[PDB]
Amino acid sequence: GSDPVVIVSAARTIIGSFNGALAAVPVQDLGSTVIKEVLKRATVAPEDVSEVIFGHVLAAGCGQNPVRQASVGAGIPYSVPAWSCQMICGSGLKAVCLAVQSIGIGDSSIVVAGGMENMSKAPHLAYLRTGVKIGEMPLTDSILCDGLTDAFHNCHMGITAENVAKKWQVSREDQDKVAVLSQNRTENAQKAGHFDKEIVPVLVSTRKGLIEVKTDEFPRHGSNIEAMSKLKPYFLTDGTGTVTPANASGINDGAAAVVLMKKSEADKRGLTPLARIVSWSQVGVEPSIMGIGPIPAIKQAVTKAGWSLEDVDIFEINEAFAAVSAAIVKELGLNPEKVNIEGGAIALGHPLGASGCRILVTLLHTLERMGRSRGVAALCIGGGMGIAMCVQRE
Amino acid sequence: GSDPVVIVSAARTIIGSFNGALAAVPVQDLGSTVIKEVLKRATVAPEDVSEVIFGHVLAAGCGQNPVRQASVGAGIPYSVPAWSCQMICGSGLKAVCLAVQSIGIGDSSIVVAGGMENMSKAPHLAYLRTGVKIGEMPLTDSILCDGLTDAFHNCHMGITAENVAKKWQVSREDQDKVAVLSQNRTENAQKAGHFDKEIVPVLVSTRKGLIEVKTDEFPRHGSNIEAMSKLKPYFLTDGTGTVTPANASGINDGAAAVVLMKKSEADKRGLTPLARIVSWSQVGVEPSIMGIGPIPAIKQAVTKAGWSLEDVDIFEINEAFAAVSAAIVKELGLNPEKVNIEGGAIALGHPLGASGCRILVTLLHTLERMGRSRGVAALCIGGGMGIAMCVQRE
Amino acid sequence: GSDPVVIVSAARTIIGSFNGALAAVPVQDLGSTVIKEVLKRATVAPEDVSEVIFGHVLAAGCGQNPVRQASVGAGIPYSVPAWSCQMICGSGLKAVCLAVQSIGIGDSSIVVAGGMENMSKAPHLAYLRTGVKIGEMPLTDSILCDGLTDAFHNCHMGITAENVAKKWQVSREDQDKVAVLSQNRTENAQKAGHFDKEIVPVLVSTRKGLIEVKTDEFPRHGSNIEAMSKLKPYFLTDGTGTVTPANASGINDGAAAVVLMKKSEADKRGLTPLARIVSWSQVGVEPSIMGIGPIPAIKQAVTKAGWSLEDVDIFEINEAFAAVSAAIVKELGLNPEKVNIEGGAIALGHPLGASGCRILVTLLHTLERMGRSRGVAALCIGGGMGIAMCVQRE
Amino acid sequence: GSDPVVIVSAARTIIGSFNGALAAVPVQDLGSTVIKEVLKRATVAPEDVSEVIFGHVLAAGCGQNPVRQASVGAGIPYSVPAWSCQMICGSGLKAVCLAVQSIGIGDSSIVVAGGMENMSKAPHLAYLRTGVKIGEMPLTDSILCDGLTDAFHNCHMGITAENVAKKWQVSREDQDKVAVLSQNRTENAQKAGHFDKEIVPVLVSTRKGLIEVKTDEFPRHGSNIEAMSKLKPYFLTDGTGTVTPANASGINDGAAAVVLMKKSEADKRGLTPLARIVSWSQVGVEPSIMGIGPIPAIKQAVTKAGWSLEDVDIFEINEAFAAVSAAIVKELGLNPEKVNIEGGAIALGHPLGASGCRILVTLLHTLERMGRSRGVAALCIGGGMGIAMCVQRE
Ligand SMILES: CC(C)(COP(=O)(O)OP(=O)(O)OC[C@H]1O[C@@H](n2cnc3c(N)ncnc32)[C@H](O)[C@@H]1OP(=O)(O)O)[C@@H](O)C(=O)NCCC(=O)NCCS
Ligand SMILES: CC(C)(COP(=O)(O)OP(=O)(O)OC[C@H]1O[C@@H](n2cnc3c(N)ncnc32)[C@H](O)[C@@H]1OP(=O)(O)O)[C@@H](O)C(=O)NCCC(=O)NCCS
Ligand SMILES: CC(C)(COP(=O)(O)OP(=O)(O)OC[C@H]1O[C@@H](n2cnc3c(N)ncnc32)[C@H](O)[C@@H]1OP(=O)(O)O)[C@@H](O)C(=O)NCCC(=O)NCCS
Ligand SMILES: CC(C)(COP(=O)(O)OP(=O)(O)OC[C@H]1O[C@@H](n2cnc3c(N)ncnc32)[C@H](O)[C@@H]1OP(=O)(O)O)[C@@H](O)C(=O)NCCC(=O)NCCS
Repeated sequence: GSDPVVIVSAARTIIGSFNGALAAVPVQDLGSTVIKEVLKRATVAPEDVSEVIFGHVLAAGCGQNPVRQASVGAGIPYSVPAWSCQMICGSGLKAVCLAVQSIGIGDSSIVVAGGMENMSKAPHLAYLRTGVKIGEMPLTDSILCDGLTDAFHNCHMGITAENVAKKWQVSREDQDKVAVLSQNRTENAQKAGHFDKEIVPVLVSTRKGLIEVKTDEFPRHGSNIEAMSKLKPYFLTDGTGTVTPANASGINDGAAAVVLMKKSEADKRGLTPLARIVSWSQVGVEPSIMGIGPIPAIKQAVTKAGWSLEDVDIFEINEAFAAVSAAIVKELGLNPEKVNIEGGAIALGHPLGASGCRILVTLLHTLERMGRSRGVAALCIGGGMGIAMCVQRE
Repeated sequence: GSDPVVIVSAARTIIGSFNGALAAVPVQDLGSTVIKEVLKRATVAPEDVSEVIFGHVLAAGCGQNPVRQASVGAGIPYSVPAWSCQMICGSGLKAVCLAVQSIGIGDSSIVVAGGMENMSKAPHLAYLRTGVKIGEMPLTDSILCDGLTDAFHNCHMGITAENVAKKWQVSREDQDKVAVLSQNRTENAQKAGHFDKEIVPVLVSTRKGLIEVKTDEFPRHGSNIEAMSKLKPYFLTDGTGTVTPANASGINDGAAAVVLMKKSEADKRGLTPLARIVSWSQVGVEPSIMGIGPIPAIKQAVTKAGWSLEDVDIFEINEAFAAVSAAIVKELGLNPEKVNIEGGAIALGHPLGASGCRILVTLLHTLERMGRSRGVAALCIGGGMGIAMCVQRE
Repeated sequence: GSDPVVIVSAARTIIGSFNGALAAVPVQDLGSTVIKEVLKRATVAPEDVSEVIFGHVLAAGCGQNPVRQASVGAGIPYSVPAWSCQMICGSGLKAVCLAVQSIGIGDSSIVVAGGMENMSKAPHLAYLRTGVKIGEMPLTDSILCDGLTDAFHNCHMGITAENVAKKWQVSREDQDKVAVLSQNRTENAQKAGHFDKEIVPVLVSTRKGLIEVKTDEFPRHGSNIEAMSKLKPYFLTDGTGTVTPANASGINDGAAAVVLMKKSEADKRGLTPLARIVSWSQVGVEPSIMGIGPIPAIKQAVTKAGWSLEDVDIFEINEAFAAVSAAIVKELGLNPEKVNIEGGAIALGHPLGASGCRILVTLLHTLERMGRSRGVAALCIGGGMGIAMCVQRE
Repeated sequence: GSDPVVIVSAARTIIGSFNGALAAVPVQDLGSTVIKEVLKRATVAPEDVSEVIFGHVLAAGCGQNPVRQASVGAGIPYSVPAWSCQMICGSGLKAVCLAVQSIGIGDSSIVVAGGMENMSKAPHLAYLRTGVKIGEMPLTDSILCDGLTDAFHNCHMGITAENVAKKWQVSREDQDKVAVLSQNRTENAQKAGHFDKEIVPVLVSTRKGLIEVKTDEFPRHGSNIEAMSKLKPYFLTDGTGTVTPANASGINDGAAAVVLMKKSEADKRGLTPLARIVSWSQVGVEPSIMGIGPIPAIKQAVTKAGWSLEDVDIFEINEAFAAVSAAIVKELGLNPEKVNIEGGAIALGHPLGASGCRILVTLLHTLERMGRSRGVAALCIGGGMGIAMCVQRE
């Protein structure tokens, strides 16, 4: 307001498949890759960064404060504080919102915010300190334990998606249609080169030598409803299920970042931003239907912006599950041709801590490419939250 | 400033010994205990909380977003967002600073901030997804991997303490003197009932039934230099070492929380706060000497407050290691009778994510009890950071 | 027959409680202790041993061929072959029977046979070579998996004991009476010094220095039916159960050995044996009632010896469970004052691979002490086998 | 002698590659496959078996007495005892020798002996009962710990092979020549159908349905010295090494069995045996050079038979390593055209507990096919043993 926070640069790694192209890359190196790149793009020297704030969910085995490792590994000096936030799938967007606060209140001048996740490298967990006299002990999967199981109902996120499918009357067929659309949109965007600008290559050391990875790995080209219709429901297997691996997001690896500063600071520095941040919201809802978090979050953020829903040109609403995506669109009455137009996480994947920033990166570049003005990024969050941000092209 | 953020209530659990009195209590239940209690103390209804922000470091195996579990378990409704921050040992104080920002900028009205850690429940970690054809695989200790090993130099925090002992010329004898002083101060504070007000009991289900735990477990009463002088250095064993288990903080379990709002909101509600928050700082330093983080952090925060160091009545500077505590005091020229006067983490323990809020809780209650005005809380942070806050009794 | 196999010396370690006095002693060192000792007792030089044959059940993590480690560690030269047999609880007696065959057929002149088990050191097991994409994996307890669970019915040995209790009509009260009797007999034998001769001390390296362990650890002195009557059934918990920890054998650590040669060789060497081996048997029965294996085994061995059951002066029948012990006695019509007169495994413990030789050692020394002539040793075996041996004092 | 023990039938599974074609088949099912088949081949009813004796080394996680599981799973009644022997790589031949003793002394009439191993299914091991306060714990590979590491020198079997290569002056080039010869011989034998008779197919349940596996998986067709010459030494990496994966046996899965009875019993039953057993030996040597065990074992067995080495038509000497094979041949002065003429374990693989019987099976069928008379089977054994058997075609 008058001197709003603006986003000057925005980049992401490709999103790797589970146990795929980025699996050997430590999360902090994904982070360093995007941090160094957005600073390069913005022509901001690393010593001028006030702080680094990253979302990161599955941090077991990553060492002490992996965000600080990422910062230093990007060339940011030890003098610059760096820290993480966790708000499950909202984390990478929450990082951006935190930067908005720190800049807006006058504590920070330039913030690199983002998110990062290497789910392939998430470990299994054993509790060994008591010592089991006699009997089996579990090696628990941290992805399931800490990432994907609701704490209140002890059910997978996909069961919450089934809850939303039932309550919002999103059929199996509806879900597969949304999934095929997401796949086809991503394939089209890829062929057209729409992600070239946002992607920064990742260097991977291989037996055959160092290679660059610069194409998203998760999309299933030639996706079709006939093939999707044949799959069995994965999460709910009692004959009433609807969610399958083809209409759900994946488990994936990736990172994304943005450079933020006040408009006045961008002006001082001769930088034209991608967009100004208009508003943001965080909300709470019931855990059993966490997927609908974006409904109140978007409504609140749009209201705070002084907008109507019709004023929004482009939405990125994270595609946790087709059932959930469809419910949000249906309830809000959104035009599908304005929502996830480059495809979403069904096709692209969902590295938990990264996605909230990844979708913002894609949004900003879509607004830019299409010469549209107003955008919204929003995500649901396990345990019953939502987060949303309104941006306007500058 | 004019309408500053104020702290209305401040409470903590006891600090449990490693594999001790709180070992069976999930971290989120420690969190719920303090959250519910500070709201009770402040006479603030849980539905009036804007958000909950907690520090938490070792989150493996704790389930989806343990801070949200803690919030809901305290009686805060699902409508209230709850999330975590990680900045290693600074996390619990960072949570408070984040609340200052959210309130100060106008996003939140009332925040419950704090920190929590159950180190006893930290798991061991195994990477199982590739699958080892042939050979040994480690079960890595998450406390060592993620909590206590510097990422840049692959050394324990205690080696960084040895680095500081050498550079700031803090002898073995100096360190044991500081440690005995800390022990004796805590024992005196305990006997005098100085922690009664701040402590909230924890309920623990036992075979013999439910019991309340309301005394700190870690202090070693009757500590003396003769006994401490006999121990061997633990971290550096080549004959030049100085840090032992008796002059280092412990591995421990606990939680702490505070209720924050604007002065105007406290006034509206007829609440007299414990203190107003004057300033805070976060800084970066070299990882090899991370222990000295508080030197620049305190200097910056005190300067921001418009104070001189002599104006500060009481300091809580987390006692990660006696070597580090002594170095900070020596460099800054502080009066030991103004620093950690109820004892510190050598005696009381150091649950990573909780300590930054725990020391603030103890500080506020010391200012209150002694009728003193100005306080500073500060911590070092692994990877080379410092964080500090200035408060003034209201 | 004419030139029978004879046993010249017989010794055992104490039996350690689970995670108790012998828990830090590798199984092969228990073996070495008894092997070296029976050779000393027999005045047979280690280079004169033909081969070493030991029972051993739970060999995971013990290294390559632990019996060879035990042999060499006892001072037997590398020129002497050493190997193991596994027949679950029968293993230590089977080793002796194998020695009878090798000597009797003329392949070996002098054999050290025995059994050994360190159950405390049995590891947990994880299958890691495929690599689990996503999901929990068990750390399986090798004692349960490989030692104590029937392969055919996937039930604990204690469920087979319940099967026998039901079919042979051995009540809870009957079982506790047998258990108290076993405890009291062992306590009496201990007080009277009856085990002094057979026991060889084990050296254990301790922080406080090296100590000798020379008392059995498992007995519960002052055992009584009032206390036993209060315990709940452990294995079968649906209200029809009868087997509890107080009327079942333990999980334990120990080793035992014997030196065998032909009578003519003992005569040549001027050695008076403890006894001659008269006969032995191995049999199969239904796995669900494996505990009754000794009924056919004893009958067959006694028949092979040309004896009647009344001719047998002393029986050692391993006390896997009181239910099983009682069933054998009842079916065969044995005099309880001739069966397990020094107590049995309820009081003394049951290191799987050792027990078959341990009971033989105790039998031989009881015959000797009491100046009685004919003895039988017998055990049940998981999966439905029995093994028995008839001996006669020489 | 006069009424010798004879072998009536002899069969084996294919040998599967590590984590290959048999990896999903429990070891006991491999055992059942061969046991049922040799009884079928011999036209001996399962109820007429006296006992079953199998070699088996890596038994962790296989359940209670896997040999009894194999026996029952083959259709042998519960009345028939079944048990295992362990003498590392000698185990499967030791089982046969034990059967010779039991039959020869008159205890058993018909024995099914053999060996079995599923190395793919060998677990990793963790010691969890004490409980590690703080620090890493290993998941130890049972194959390395229990199978392949010498207990006396803490070195791999391949280091013992390097010891033998040095002492017996077997160069890298010598070793690769032996390895190529083994590969080529096996490839020739395969093409010619020489293993068709001995192999019994294994049924494997697959997603695509049940399939039969009937070809050995490990051979490397088209093996050549140019390719082998390029590989680096695997075990000894200081520049003096010679043993590589191409001149060493593999880690593998398989089982083998034989049916034994007296000649008089075969005559009674109208069965023509494959061969009579003439003699056998077991010996001990130094662990550092365990590979040379067969030298004294073969010499002793041949002497016991009343033979000269020139009288032996065909040798199977297990190819643990080319270095070791070559040393034995060189020292004994054997004709290579009489040794391992169908190839050996370099090409075929080495399932530890199975190999001692597997080579006997192959030997018997080679004698039969070629119409030759006298054979020797021999193996080295970790920890410094050797075992050998002389057979003569009947
Ligand atoms: C569902 C999940 C476990 C993946 O399961 P998986 O068994 O590895 O799934 P795969 O990728 O192997 O796919 C399974 C099948 O679906 C098929 N499939 C997936 N996408 C398809 C597509 N677009 N078209 C056709 N078939 C497809 C695969 O080909 C495979 O078929 P197959 O069995 O014949 O080989 C994982 O993606 C998941 O948990 N997603 C949700 C993550 C989550 O909850 N995030 C938080 C959101 S709040
Ligand atoms: C050092 C550490 C590993 C504990 O080690 P430990 O071996 O469990 O230490 P213990 O509590 O068993 O104490 C070890 C010995 O010191 C003795 N000791 C400890 N405190 C003592 C005291 N005040 N007076 C006398 N002796 C004391 C104990 O009695 C014990 O003696 P013992 O060997 O005779 O039994 C752990 O406390 C630690 O790592 N602390 C640092 C945590 C950290 O780095 N936090 C982050 C900071 S940046
Ligand atoms: C049963 C078993 C699991 C031990 O269980 P556990 O829970 O460790 O048993 P404990 O030794 O702790 O004893 C449990 C209780 O019984 C009590 N108890 C045991 N022996 C007793 C005795 N003689 N008098 C009174 N109480 C006794 C203990 O005091 C303990 O009481 P508590 O709960 O108040 O502390 C184990 O001994 C076992 O599995 N045995 C069978 C082994 C086997 O099957 N071998 C193969 C045979 S075929
Ligand atoms: C050596 C051992 C660890 C296998 O190691 P590994 O790394 O899995 O070996 P691989 O089968 O992957 O072969 C390694 C390389 O050798 C090559 N190689 C193996 N056999 C070859 C052949 N006949 N011709 C050409 N190359 C060959 C493989 O192609 C592979 O080449 P690559 O690196 O380019 O892919 C294992 O076989 C072993 O330990 N053997 C000994 C077992 C033992 O000691 N038994 C007890 C005896 S006392």
